Amino acid sequence: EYPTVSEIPVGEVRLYQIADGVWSHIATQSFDGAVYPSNGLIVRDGDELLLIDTAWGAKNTAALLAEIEKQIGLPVTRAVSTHFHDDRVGGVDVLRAAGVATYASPSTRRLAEVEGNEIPTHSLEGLSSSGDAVRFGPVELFYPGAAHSTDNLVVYVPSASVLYGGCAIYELSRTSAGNVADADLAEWPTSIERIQQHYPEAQFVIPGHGLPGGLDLLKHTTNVVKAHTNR
Ligand SMILES: CCn1c(S)nnc1-c1nn(C)c(C)c1Cl
Ligand SMILES: [Zn+2]
Ligand SMILES: [Zn+2]
Ligand SMILES: [Zn+2]
Repeated sequence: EYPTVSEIPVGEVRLYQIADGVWSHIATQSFDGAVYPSNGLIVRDGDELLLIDTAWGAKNTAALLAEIEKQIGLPVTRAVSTHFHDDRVGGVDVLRAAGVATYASPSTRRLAEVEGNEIPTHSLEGLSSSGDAVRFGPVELFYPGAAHSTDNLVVYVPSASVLYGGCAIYELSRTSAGNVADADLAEWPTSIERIQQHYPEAQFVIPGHGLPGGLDLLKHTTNVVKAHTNR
């Protein structure tokens, strides 16, 4: 029942309820003539919503807000971007204009600025060292170390046992490495093991792109990254 590129028309977003008060959002974008799906997270925060990641661009992100407004009807007050690339921060301006408080680590904000990307407004302290965790309302934010990017965060929802791995975790269908331009291939397995050690109770694991699974996605990702490293 998870949405695929198949049932997502250009510029639209689908929502998927994972657990009580936790959804993913799914959008699509084209590059080099192929079409890629992309996930973020929505976490209910009392009578407000916490958003994890944009929907990969201004158009998609305005569609995301409109779909949330339609289907959940609680205000998005805060968003966290889990790394600096455009599939995670593209649309920050749209969120900012809609009165959403946008957040990221100083690591991410720095890299976004270097990249000439949109820059989340607010800074998340206490995540600069590998293994650092901070609470952010109904989630914990964890910096497991460099992996897909040097700044990548993961997000755990303790009430629902949902681990959102973002782009540091691969879906099972991906059996070769994706975009690694800014990756730390050397540290990526170590970083995944920190995630394993910190959230061994996770029941649902959501990759940045494609299908949810369980903690098997961590070892899966390790296998893929190691195979790439040894090319
Ligand atoms: C969506 C995959 N991706 C991730 S993960 N980080 N960066 C990307 C990315 N690759 N390309 C071609 C674009 C436009 C983006 Cl964003
Ligand atoms: Zn990326
Ligand atoms: Zn603010
Ligand atoms: Zn991504």
